[PDB]
Amino acid sequence: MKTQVAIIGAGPSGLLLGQLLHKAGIDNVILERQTPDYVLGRIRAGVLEQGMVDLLREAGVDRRMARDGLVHEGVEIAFAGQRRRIDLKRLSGGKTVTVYGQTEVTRDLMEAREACGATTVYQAAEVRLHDLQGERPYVTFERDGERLRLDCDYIAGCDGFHGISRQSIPAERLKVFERVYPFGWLGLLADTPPVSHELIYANHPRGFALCSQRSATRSRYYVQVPLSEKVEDWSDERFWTELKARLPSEVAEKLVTGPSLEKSIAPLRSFVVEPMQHGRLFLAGDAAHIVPPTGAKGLNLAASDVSTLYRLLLKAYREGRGELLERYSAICLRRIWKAERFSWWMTSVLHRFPDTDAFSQRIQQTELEYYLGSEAGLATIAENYVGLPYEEIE
Amino acid sequence: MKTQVAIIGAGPSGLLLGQLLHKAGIDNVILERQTPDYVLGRIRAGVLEQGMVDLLREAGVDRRMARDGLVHEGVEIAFAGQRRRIDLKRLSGGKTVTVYGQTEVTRDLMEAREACGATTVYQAAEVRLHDLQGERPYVTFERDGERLRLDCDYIAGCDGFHGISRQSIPAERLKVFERVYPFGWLGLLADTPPVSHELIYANHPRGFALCSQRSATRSRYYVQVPLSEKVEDWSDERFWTELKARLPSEVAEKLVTGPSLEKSIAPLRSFVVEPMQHGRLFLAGDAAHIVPPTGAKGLNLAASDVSTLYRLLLKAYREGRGELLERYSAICLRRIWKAERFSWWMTSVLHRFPDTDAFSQRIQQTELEYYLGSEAGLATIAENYVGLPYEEIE
Ligand SMILES: Cc1cc2nc3c(=O)[nH]c(=O)nc-3n(C[C@H](O)[C@H](O)[C@H](O)COP(=O)(O)OP(=O)(O)OC[C@H]3O[C@@H](n4cnc5c(N)ncnc54)[C@H](O)[C@@H]3O)c2cc1C
Ligand SMILES: Cc1cc2nc3c(=O)[nH]c(=O)nc-3n(C[C@H](O)[C@H](O)[C@H](O)COP(=O)(O)OP(=O)(O)OC[C@H]3O[C@@H](n4cnc5c(N)ncnc54)[C@H](O)[C@@H]3O)c2cc1C
Repeated sequence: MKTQVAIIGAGPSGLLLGQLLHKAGIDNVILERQTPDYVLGRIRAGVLEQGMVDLLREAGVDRRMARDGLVHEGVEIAFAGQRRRIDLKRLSGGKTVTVYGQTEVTRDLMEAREACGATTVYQAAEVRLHDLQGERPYVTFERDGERLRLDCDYIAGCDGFHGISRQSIPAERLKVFERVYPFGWLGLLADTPPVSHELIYANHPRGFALCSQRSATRSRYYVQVPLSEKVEDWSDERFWTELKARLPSEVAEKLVTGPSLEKSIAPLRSFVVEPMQHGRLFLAGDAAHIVPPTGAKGLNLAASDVSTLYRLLLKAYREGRGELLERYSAICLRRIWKAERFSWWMTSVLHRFPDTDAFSQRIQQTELEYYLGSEAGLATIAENYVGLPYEEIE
Repeated sequence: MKTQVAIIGAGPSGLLLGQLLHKAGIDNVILERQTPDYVLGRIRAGVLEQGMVDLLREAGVDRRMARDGLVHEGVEIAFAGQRRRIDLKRLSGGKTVTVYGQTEVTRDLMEAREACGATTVYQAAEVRLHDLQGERPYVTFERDGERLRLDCDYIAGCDGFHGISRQSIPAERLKVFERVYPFGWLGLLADTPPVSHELIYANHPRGFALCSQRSATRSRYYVQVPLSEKVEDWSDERFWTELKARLPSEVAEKLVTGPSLEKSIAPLRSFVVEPMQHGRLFLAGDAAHIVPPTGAKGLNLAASDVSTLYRLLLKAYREGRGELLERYSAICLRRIWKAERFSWWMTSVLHRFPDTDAFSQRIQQTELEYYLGSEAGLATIAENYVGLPYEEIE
């Protein structure tokens, strides 16, 4: 087989890139290790930045989102028995965020891809990348036992943190920056109405808690738990009891509980690689960087990498300006580092760290008191939360 | 002897409090361990907040300052070979800071006190505090061998970090928060013209550097040095060479060097005690808290403690409202913690820490890039730098 752009991975990144590309007349093939069902089983993200919402519209896949997505103009932060609302819309100069689950976005993209008839090979086993610096790179994979070869001009690694693409770049050409946090997030999805019309991030002495949502009748809650925890040790009831213990009394009082549709523990980590490309290979999304969940930046940074890669590829194909692709990493990294700083900051002010001295606890509290009580402080959170602007290019 | 308010310490705090008090008709006696000459030999502070400038005017000791003080509308931060100016005046809504040395302020207050004829006992040896919870506390000291007793209604501990007042409060009644930094500031005072009309804080790979001033012909420079350093190991020439290596080329190029008038190493530390009072004893200034030099908050927080203590004492004496004094600590601590957070933040983004991993260095750089490039970010620095408002009281 032959194509123009080979895409490794059919998660949000790969699908969004493939859709934008297909629409502009640039053929592309997506190779995915798993089955459609497996991919669709991942809950993950719930909050989308306006930039992501616009990219979905550009890809022509925004019908269901415009109908079912919930637009939020603010978020709350609870600490020391007090709730403080950050008016995102007012403080950011009018931007908002949209709550629409990653499962839904992924479903929307998959349906859109099927209808247009673009190529997607699921269960593509043992993908290998070859001749990354040649003028003609290629991908080999196994489909039901037979090893097939796919020739292409460029390869976009949209295979997530454990993908093959980042591993295919000579380790010496890469610089890695990583921080592992001593805790994880225990999440629970339930078919119960959310306790509030807006999200509530809570810093409590017992640990972090977050009240989120997926729709008017589906909620997503999270509690900070140490890394030693096994999800089998958390019955639905133990979780609700713990959640309630971490929320302000008036919030825990009106919480509608129910059986879990899904429960899982996500460990927190920060990770960035520089550069994000090697030869004809370009990394995007979780393949190039991981941000802790706090602040909802992961899927949102993937979207900007994608927006940037798509536009550079368009220039290369439509305008014969292939030299612009050398700028990919420089452009992406500027936004990646600022979002990493934001997620890192949010995580550090909202969670309870293990070996914390009295001075640090007081500074943590004061950070909250300052940023939440100052108009300039509220504005730094707000502009960061809605998402910093995308870089123009050229 | 008998007085109304006994003040331990004749540094800025004690003198300013005594002056405000004397002027309002509240007798007070100041006891100081050292000689006037010794106190006057301490260089220290150079930057004053507007609140401090106003307090000096209220105390009627602002003639020389209004004449010789330099008003600054901005400060610069240099990092990664780029200088960025923070327009304090524009970004804070019109406030500025005033550069007038602590030595001068102290000299102005001492002269003002002498002229009014208020009591000041220098070389008051081995001061001890007694009956702090009684209705009649007293202070004993030694003057040329004889142990004398001073009776008073209240005692204000303005004796700095190593003073006797904080040590006189039963250790169990106090909560201490402290952070010691793994570096100090090597400062050099010279009769040379400053390299710039505004201060320049510089983050450089070799360590922190700061270009300050005292007048049109007197400069004050600082460089970060490890705690193992002895000032005798730093010749004037070694210092200038090191300073120049840390500044942007265009700044080091026009630097006028010269012999040191004073050289010394100040170790960095954060320290706060809660509460700041015990019975008839009230702590103010360095006796109650220490902030690292970064941000110029030390002498400025002492001024607000003083402003607060003076006004509460006025209420107690003039209005017979002695119960209001129980609010001293609560009022002071609100401002102290926010200033501590600011000094801590400045210190952490401008200095080079010893065991720093790649992720942290990049976050440090990104913190600078974000706050210095965002209007909301610049505003958080600016409003903090000029000094947060004083709490009203009652
Ligand atoms: C608890 C949680 C909450 C989050 N909340 C938010 C939020 O609200 N907002 C937000 O912005 N972000 C959030 N994120 C982050 C977001 O979910 C991720 O950044 C997003 O999944 C990245 O998409 P991706 O396509 O880059 O990678 P992935 O979603 O991981 O998909 C990569 C795909 O590549 C496939 N693949 C892997 N290896 C191979 C291979 N060898 N060959 C072929 N295919 C392969 C995988 O099977 C997978 O389907 C959250 C994440 C978590 C865990
Ligand atoms: C390098 C440096 C730079 C700084 N830069 C700035 C700046 O630009 N702006 C700013 O806001 N702050 C700055 N500070 C902080 C500022 O100098 C201090 O906060 C200030 O000195 C506090 O004054 P004070 O009167 O509370 O205490 P001190 O100045 O320490 O005076 C306390 C007095 O009490 C006396 N005393 C001590 N023990 C006894 C006793 N047992 N009996 C009687 N008397 C006693 C002492 O001799 C001393 O005279 C800086 C400090 C340093 C070290």
